[PDB]
Amino acid sequence: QVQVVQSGAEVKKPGASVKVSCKASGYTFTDHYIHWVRQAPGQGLEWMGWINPYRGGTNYAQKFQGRVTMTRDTSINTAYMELSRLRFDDTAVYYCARPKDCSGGSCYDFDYWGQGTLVTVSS
Amino acid sequence: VFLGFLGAAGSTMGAASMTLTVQARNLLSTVWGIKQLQARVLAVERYLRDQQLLGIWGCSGKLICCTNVPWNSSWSNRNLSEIWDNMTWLQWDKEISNYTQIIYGLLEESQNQQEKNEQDLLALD
Amino acid sequence: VFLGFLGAAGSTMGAASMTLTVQARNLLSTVWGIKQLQARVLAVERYLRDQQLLGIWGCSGKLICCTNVPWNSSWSNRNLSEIWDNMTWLQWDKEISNYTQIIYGLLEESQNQQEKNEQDLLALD
Amino acid sequence: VFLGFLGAAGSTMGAASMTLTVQARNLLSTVWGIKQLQARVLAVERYLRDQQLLGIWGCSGKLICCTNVPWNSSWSNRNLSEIWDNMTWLQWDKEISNYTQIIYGLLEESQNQQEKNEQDLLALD
Amino acid sequence: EVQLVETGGGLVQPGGSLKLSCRASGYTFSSFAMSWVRQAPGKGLEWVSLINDRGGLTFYVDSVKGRFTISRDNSKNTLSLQMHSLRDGDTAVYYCATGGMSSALQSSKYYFDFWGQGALVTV
Amino acid sequence: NLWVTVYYGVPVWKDAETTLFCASDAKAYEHNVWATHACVPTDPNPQEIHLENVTEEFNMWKNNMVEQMHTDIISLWDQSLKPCVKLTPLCVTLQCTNVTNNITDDMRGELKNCSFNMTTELRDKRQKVHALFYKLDIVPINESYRLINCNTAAITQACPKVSFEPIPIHYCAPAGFAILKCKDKKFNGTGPCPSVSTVQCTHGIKPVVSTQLLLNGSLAEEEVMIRSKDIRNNAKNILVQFNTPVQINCTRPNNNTRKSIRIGPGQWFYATGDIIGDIRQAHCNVSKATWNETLGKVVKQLRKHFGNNTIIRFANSSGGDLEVTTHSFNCGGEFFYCDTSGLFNSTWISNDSITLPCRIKQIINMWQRIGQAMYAPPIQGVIRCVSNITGLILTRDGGSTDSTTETFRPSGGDMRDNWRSELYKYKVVKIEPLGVAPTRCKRR
Amino acid sequence: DAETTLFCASDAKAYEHNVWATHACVPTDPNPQEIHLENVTEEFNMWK
Amino acid sequence: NIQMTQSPSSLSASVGDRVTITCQASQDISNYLNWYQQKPGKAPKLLIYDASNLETGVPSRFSGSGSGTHFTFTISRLQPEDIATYYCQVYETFGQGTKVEI
Ligand SMILES: *[C@@H]1O[C@H](CO)[C@@H](O[C@@H]2O[C@H](CO)[C@@H](O[C@@H]3O[C@H](CO[C@H]4O[C@H](CO)[C@@H](O)[C@H](O)[C@@H]4O)[C@@H](O)[C@H](O[C@H]4O[C@H](CO)[C@@H](O)[C@H](O[C@H]5O[C@H](CO)[C@@H](O)[C@H](O)[C@@H]5O)[C@@H]4O)[C@@H]3O)[C@H](O)[C@H]2NC(C)=O)[C@H](O)[C@H]1NC(C)=O
Ligand SMILES: *[C@@H]1O[C@H](CO)[C@@H](O[C@@H]2O[C@H](CO)[C@@H](O[C@@H]3O[C@H](CO)[C@@H](O)[C@H](O)[C@@H]3O)[C@H](O)[C@H]2NC(C)=O)[C@H](O)[C@H]1NC(C)=O
Ligand SMILES: *[C@@H]1O[C@H](CO)[C@@H](O[C@@H]2O[C@H](CO)[C@@H](O[C@@H]3O[C@H](CO)[C@@H](O)[C@H](O)[C@@H]3O)[C@H](O)[C@H]2NC(C)=O)[C@H](O)[C@H]1NC(C)=O
Ligand SMILES: *[C@@H]1O[C@H](CO)[C@@H](O[C@@H]2O[C@H](CO)[C@@H](O[C@@H]3O[C@H](CO)[C@@H](O)[C@H](O)[C@@H]3O)[C@H](O)[C@H]2NC(C)=O)[C@H](O)[C@H]1NC(C)=O
Ligand SMILES: *[C@@H]1O[C@H](CO)[C@@H](O[C@@H]2O[C@H](CO)[C@@H](O[C@@H]3O[C@H](CO)[C@@H](O)[C@H](O)[C@@H]3O)[C@H](O)[C@H]2NC(C)=O)[C@H](O)[C@H]1NC(C)=O
Ligand SMILES: *[C@@H]1O[C@H](CO)[C@@H](O[C@@H]2O[C@H](CO)[C@@H](O[C@@H]3O[C@H](CO)[C@@H](O)[C@H](O)[C@@H]3O)[C@H](O)[C@H]2NC(C)=O)[C@H](O)[C@H]1NC(C)=O
Ligand SMILES: *[C@@H]1O[C@H](CO)[C@@H](O[C@@H]2O[C@H](CO)[C@@H](O)[C@H](O)[C@H]2NC(C)=O)[C@H](O)[C@H]1NC(C)=O
Ligand SMILES: *[C@@H]1O[C@H](CO)[C@@H](O[C@@H]2O[C@H](CO)[C@@H](O)[C@H](O)[C@H]2NC(C)=O)[C@H](O)[C@H]1NC(C)=O
Ligand SMILES: *[C@@H]1O[C@H](CO)[C@@H](O[C@@H]2O[C@H](CO)[C@@H](O)[C@H](O)[C@H]2NC(C)=O)[C@H](O)[C@H]1NC(C)=O
Ligand SMILES: *[C@@H]1O[C@H](CO)[C@@H](O[C@@H]2O[C@H](CO)[C@@H](O)[C@H](O)[C@H]2NC(C)=O)[C@H](O)[C@H]1NC(C)=O
Ligand SMILES: *[C@@H]1O[C@H](CO)[C@@H](O[C@@H]2O[C@H](CO)[C@@H](O)[C@H](O)[C@H]2NC(C)=O)[C@H](O)[C@H]1NC(C)=O
Ligand SMILES: *[C@@H]1O[C@H](CO)[C@@H](O[C@@H]2O[C@H](CO)[C@@H](O)[C@H](O)[C@H]2NC(C)=O)[C@H](O)[C@H]1NC(C)=O
Ligand SMILES: *[C@@H]1O[C@H](CO)[C@@H](O)[C@H](O)[C@H]1NC(C)=O
Ligand SMILES: *[C@@H]1O[C@H](CO)[C@@H](O)[C@H](O)[C@H]1NC(C)=O
Ligand SMILES: *[C@@H]1O[C@H](CO)[C@@H](O)[C@H](O)[C@H]1NC(C)=O
Ligand SMILES: *[C@@H]1O[C@H](CO)[C@@H](O)[C@H](O)[C@H]1NC(C)=O
Ligand SMILES: *[C@@H]1O[C@H](CO)[C@@H](O)[C@H](O)[C@H]1NC(C)=O
Ligand SMILES: *[C@@H]1O[C@H](CO)[C@@H](O)[C@H](O)[C@H]1NC(C)=O
Ligand SMILES: *[C@@H]1O[C@H](CO)[C@@H](O)[C@H](O)[C@H]1NC(C)=O
Ligand SMILES: *[C@@H]1O[C@H](CO)[C@@H](O)[C@H](O)[C@H]1NC(C)=O
Ligand SMILES: *[C@@H]1O[C@H](CO)[C@@H](O)[C@H](O)[C@H]1NC(C)=O
Repeated sequence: QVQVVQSGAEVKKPGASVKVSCKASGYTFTDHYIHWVRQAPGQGLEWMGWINPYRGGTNYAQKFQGRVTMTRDTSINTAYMELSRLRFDDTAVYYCARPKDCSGGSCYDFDYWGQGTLVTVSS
Repeated sequence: VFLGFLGAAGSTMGAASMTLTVQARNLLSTVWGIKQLQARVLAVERYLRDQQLLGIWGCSGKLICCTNVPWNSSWSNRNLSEIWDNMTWLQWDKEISNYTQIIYGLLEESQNQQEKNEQDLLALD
Repeated sequence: VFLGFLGAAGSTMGAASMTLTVQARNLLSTVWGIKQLQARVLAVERYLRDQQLLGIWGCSGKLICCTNVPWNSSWSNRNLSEIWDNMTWLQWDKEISNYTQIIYGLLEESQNQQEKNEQDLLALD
Repeated sequence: VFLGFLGAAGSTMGAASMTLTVQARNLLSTVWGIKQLQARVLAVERYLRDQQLLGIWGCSGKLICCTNVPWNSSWSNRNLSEIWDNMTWLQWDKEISNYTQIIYGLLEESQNQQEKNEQDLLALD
Repeated sequence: EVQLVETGGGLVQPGGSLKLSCRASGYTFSSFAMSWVRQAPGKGLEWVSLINDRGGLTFYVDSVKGRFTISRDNSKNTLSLQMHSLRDGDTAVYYCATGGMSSALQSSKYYFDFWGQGALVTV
Repeated sequence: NLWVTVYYGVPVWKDAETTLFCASDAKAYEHNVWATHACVPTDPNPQEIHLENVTEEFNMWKNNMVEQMHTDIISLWDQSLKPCVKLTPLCVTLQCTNVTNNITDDMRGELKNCSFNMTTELRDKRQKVHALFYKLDIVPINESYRLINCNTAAITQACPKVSFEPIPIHYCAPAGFAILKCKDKKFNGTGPCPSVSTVQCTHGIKPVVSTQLLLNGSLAEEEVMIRSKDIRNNAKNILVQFNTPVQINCTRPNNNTRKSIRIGPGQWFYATGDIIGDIRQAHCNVSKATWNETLGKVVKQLRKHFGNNTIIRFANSSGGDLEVTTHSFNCGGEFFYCDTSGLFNSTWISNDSITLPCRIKQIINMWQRIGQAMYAPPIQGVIRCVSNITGLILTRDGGSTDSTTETFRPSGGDMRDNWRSELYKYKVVKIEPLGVAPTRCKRR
Repeated sequence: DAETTLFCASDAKAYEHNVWATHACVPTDPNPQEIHLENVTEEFNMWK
Repeated sequence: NIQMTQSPSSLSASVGDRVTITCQASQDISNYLNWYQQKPGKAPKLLIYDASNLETGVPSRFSGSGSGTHFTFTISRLQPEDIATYYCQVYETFGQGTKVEI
């Protein structure tokens, strides 16, 4: 029984840095990628990036390059995502999606999305 | 494959002789890996020993093979009806197991060996 | 031994049927020792399963064996020229794999079994 | 089983040819468990290689098999008496081992293959 | 385009011998069974002998069973008929023809499709 | 009219998976991480039969030979490491200072001179020893140092006699199975191959463990080959195979010692100890011009998939471990991690040497197992090394806001793609020798 | 009557860590086939 | 990268009828398109993966079919549990989304 737990909602300030996390149990952590997708309030889904939990390989969307940093800890089976230089538009529900088995399938069909994490950027 | 396996075990020998292929198909398929491999190898060499016994007689590639060894009434004095219509193969094996080796010895002593030699010689004339 | 192995794989079935012995000779030859032994044992029992299938038909010790099973046009309605002079064995297998089990069942159902029983009976008269 | 094994090794080839079944019955039966299993598997696949060689000729299930390959005096120019009444099988093997592969090649080249094809064709008329 | 030319017909004394030959062109010689059929001058056709496509199987009418010998060479595209102990009944025009049988991998060809010119043998 | 006829020896095969044994010449020595417990001697006559009129579907991305090689190589690493010295008495507090020897500014802080108490052959006596440790192997116990794996894993010394030099291994099929080789020179590893042959064993494949660059691999015959499970998917790595290789010159200039310390009754710990002469950074040189023409060819072949007018950008790795963020490899016995930021730093519009600094490491978790690490003993002398860069493993950047440009970065880590680059043309098939067909012949 | 080494079949579903079916036994059989042997009386002994 | 267009942007339909949503890709993407359902205040839930296969636990009334450039998501009956925003996805790109309504 796969469980994808996520950190609690947070409130930050312009120029701050947020560090979300994503505990993922019930499967081999290093077999599946971990994608990060943010949904702005009342808007469509936007894909931030993915991390390969095997050796920490990361792919970031172009607009987040330099500001986002995905990391992992395999011992406790959790993926972290740090967003720096926060701005007002960064207010969103950040989800950690787990695609199905990456070895013999695409790393983009997401079974378990986990709970969200509401980050609010305000002054 | 496994369907009907030994289903005619309680049938008469005559009736169980029409189902020989279900019981013939079923004779061929860490430390526990070694155990499974030993089981598989044992099954293989057993099957090959039985096929070798069939082949040193004239019965190679045959599930029913008629021979030139006469039946001796010292092994069983029942008439064909008691054997093929009243008895089962398990009862027959229980009755005839004491002479089985004599019968096998006679099967490979003279009939197949002298037959083969005589066919060696008949291929000259 | 390995020379010409599968060389007629793209030949016509008629032409590839003259090279059956090159593909028949090639079916018989720590943890990794167990792996190699498992491979060898698997090859042996596979070869023996194929030989058992040949033997429960009338095809023991034969690479080409004619039978008494008629061909049904529900399996393939091509004429001999399309099969043995225009098609290859891989294409034929792709075409006929859906009926292969029916054909095998017919091969061991009546022809070899009733033949054997009839030869049992013809050795009486 | 082991009785008489290789007892006719020093007999003449003609006299040793009457004891082929004693030497044919004897070809079929932790790290040391793997060693014993490797020995058993090797014996099995060797026996099967020999039986395959017999079967790709017309010699399946036979300990003596007459063929259609003529004898060439380039392999041995002795008369039957020197071979079957004066020589032993070990001496004959020492004499004929240089041509054995040529003889095997001829046995499976034309005689069994063309025979089989000709019996395929004779089952048409 | 098929051509079958017979050579070797002539005069031979009774009890003699004669080798008829038939050279074939215009088709695959090795893919056809061959036959020899003789017609005595005032009488009708009579089948003499038959040989398969590979040249391994030979069949004869019982009147010439031990005396005649049909053979072929596929490399040279030739069909030979050796005749020994010739009797007076063998006086005929001999035709080499293609057909008589076929391989198991071919349709039945129980007929003589392409005939030759003829070779006159007189005893 | 027609009758069933049974044929045995029919040339028909199916797709299947099996255990492949490994053939190897295994000459020399009188101590190999691979061909000592698993594989067997080679074949004097490698026989290859071309299967004419044969078109066969291949798929390098669902090849079980790659998985078998992965499992075999991991297991062979473990087996080679089993009969060696366990270095559990070296998880103690280390008093470390900077190296007083002449050190270049680049190498300042990289090496630490660490003094510590160690066991002797007699269990009731202790020895005061000192050793040189790279900074990447050494974690401060508090904000006194400790090795890096002491919190997480036990450490085992690699046997110095056992050499880490790849030797070729040929993967051979058992009886009843065949290996089909795709002989097409433009093949991208998926789909129908018209030119097929059958082989007893694969070619000599060196199990080279590396990231971001395929060293000592095979070369493409005609052109640079771009291969990907899905070229449109940024999550899938892109395997680039070169047609001409790029020579790479690697070296650790330090003249190094190997001090032997008797830690146990018969157990030895091989530390670095001292350096004779100056201390300089390990590094790898490649030719600037050769790299330029190779990257131009790679761009030319990438534009086939990504459009002819698009801008192809080469940038360094976005992140990950030191194994994947750098060209990690091992030749000479020591484990190099080279910054390839100079290799990948370009923008190609549609229209001398490079020196890569390298850091050495002695504590390695090669396959990221839990509770297991290896100590690589130091090598006496100066280690140099020459290799052929024969390919790349790339990753395309996703979520591009600009549609005119595409960015490709180094990738790796999963070595199943390192030997997918070698086993792409091979396919294991399973012989089905029994066929049934109609003939006019009838049994009597 | 004879004695032999019996292999163990097991469905082994779940988990992604079993004291038994991880090194010794093998997957199950979709169709468990049982054939009733009619006219068969057989001597059993659970204690041997 | 691969642009997508998902239509209709907003759909209102009564219970029982079928809902057909269409996603059009910017190029050939084989069958690697996924359909997700997102209820308000909850994470998206995958219904269709590889554009034809059905995720386990999904009722059979949800179905998808398509290839190449064009893909279609079909909900045969608008049962009351189904009111949610539906998204198509190819690789990193998510569709603009469509909200069914009663
Ligand atoms: C890609 O492929 C390339 C080609 O294969 C690889 O390069 C090769 O790398 C290997 C490994 O480093 C090199 O092998 C070394 O070569 C030297 C010996 O070869 C020659 O060297 C001398 C001149 O250079 C010459 O005089 C010699 O006679 C000889 O011909 C040595 O560096 C080294 O030898 C050592 O090998 C043993 C195992 O490593 C080692 O035990 C020995 O030393 C130890 O033992 C002795 C005796 O007990 C002691 O005296 C020593 O103190 C020590 O304890 C022995 O000295 C080794 O063979 C190879 O030369 C090189 N080839 C080329 C063409 O450059 C790349 O590495 C590959 N790349 C990757 C990433 O894998
Ligand atoms: C178990 O043993 C019993 C005998 O104790 C076997 O019963 C016999 O079964 C056959 C086959 O069903 C019966 O043949 C049928 O009989 C009637 C005439 O009686 C006829 O309608 C049919 O033509 C058919 O031949 C037979 O009568 C019956 N004999 C008895 C009860 O004496 C039974 O087959 C055995 N079952 C096994 C081995 O599975
Ligand atoms: C691959 O398929 C081709 C057909 O697409 C096969 O070509 C055929 O090869 C045979 C044997 O060499 C040729 O027979 C020869 O032909 C000429 C007359 O054309 C004649 O001089 C000879 O007597 C001989 O029979 C045949 O012509 C040729 N047929 C074609 C090209 O249509 C080829 O054999 C296949 N190769 C394999 C399976 O290895
Ligand atoms: C070992 O070699 C010797 C020859 O060097 C073999 O001796 C032969 O043995 C046979 C069988 O016992 C003898 O045949 C018998 O001979 C006499 C007539 O001499 C007769 O009474 C019997 O009818 C019978 O045939 C044979 O004479 C004898 N020949 C000799 C000594 O020249 C011996 O058999 C070999 N032993 C083996 C292979 O075990
Ligand atoms: C790492 O530090 C150790 C000390 O913990 C260094 O070795 C020690 O260095 C001192 C000063 O060079 C040595 O003392 C000298 O020894 C020579 C004879 O070897 C003598 O002629 C001089 O008068 C002086 O006493 C000392 O022996 C040596 N060992 C110890 C245990 O103290 C080591 O060189 C350092 N390594 C690096 C790379 O900096
Ligand atoms: C990789 O490329 C670099 C840069 O070209 C090479 O460094 C150069 O190496 C040479 C040969 O050792 C050095 O020449 C020597 O330098 C010293 C100081 O003058 C002295 O021992 C000699 O008089 C001689 O000139 C050269 O200075 C050095 N250049 C730089 C900029 O570091 C390096 O050797 C190459 N490494 C390989 C192929 O492994
Ligand atoms: C190695 O062990 C010695 C003792 O054999 C340690 O020396 C002791 O260090 C402590 C802590 O500073 C002092 O309180 C003791 O007085 C010292 N004892 C002696 C006899 O000198 C030494 O610190 C250890 N060295 C290491 C871990 O590098
Ligand atoms: C990498 O090393 C190789 C040799 O392993 C070097 O090749 C030699 O280069 C020199 C200098 O140009 C030539 O004189 C030699 O003929 C070359 N061959 C050999 C066998 O020595 C190569 O130059 C090095 N490449 C660099 C530093 O880019
Ligand atoms: C690495 O350092 C060792 C330290 O000994 C050097 O070995 C000595 O080399 C000289 C020649 O320069 C020989 O005369 C000595 O006999 C060697 N002594 C030994 C092995 O104990 C070695 O040459 C250095 N190697 C380099 C700089 O490549
Ligand atoms: C990839 O290259 C970038 C620069 O293009 C490196 O980022 C720099 O890293 C250095 C060293 O930590 C910092 O001093 C700079 O401030 C960084 N610059 C920027 C713009 O971020 C990056 O470290 C390189 N990555 C790898 C894996 O080598
Ligand atoms: C990556 O590329 C940039 C631009 O080519 C390199 O930086 C330039 O290097 C020249 C010298 O060749 C300097 O004079 C410029 O000031 C640099 N430009 C910029 C924008 O920094 C940079 O060093 C490269 N990074 C590598 C090779 O790691
Ligand atoms: C580096 O690459 C070159 C070029 O491929 C290799 O040299 C070739 O070696 C093969 C070995 O079979 C020969 O057949 C070729 O003739 C060689 N080509 C040339 C141009 O010399 C060289 O061996 C490779 N070096 C390493 C260390 O792998
Ligand atoms: C039958 O067996 C007896 C011994 O039980 C034996 O003496 C007799 O000769 C045998 N009969 C035949 C015909 O073989
Ligand atoms: C077979 O002979 C043994 C000799 O001990 C005897 O005990 C047994 O009862 C005999 N069996 C039969 C069926 O005659
Ligand atoms: C051929 O197959 C059909 C079913 O496909 C079957 O009904 C028919 O009886 C078969 N014909 C013969 C002659 O067996
Ligand atoms: C065999 O039957 C299956 C049934 O699903 C079908 O999918 C397949 O196309 C059939 N093959 C042939 C060659 O008729
Ligand atoms: C016998 O062998 C020789 C070569 O030693 C060969 O030339 C000759 O044709 C062979 N004879 C026969 C009849 O096959
Ligand atoms: C067989 O041929 C080899 C060739 O080297 C030769 O040495 C040997 O003496 C020959 N043996 C016989 C029995 O002729
Ligand atoms: C020792 O090296 C460290 C970096 O590892 C540095 O911060 C410190 O100042 C150095 N101390 C010296 C040279 O005394
Ligand atoms: C690989 O080549 C095949 C044709 O052989 C083609 O259909 C396929 O799209 C190619 N793969 C890629 C990623 O371009
Ligand atoms: C790199 O290659 C391109 C190919 O167009 C060339 O224009 C450029 O000058 C090269 N750069 C260097 C530094 O050699």
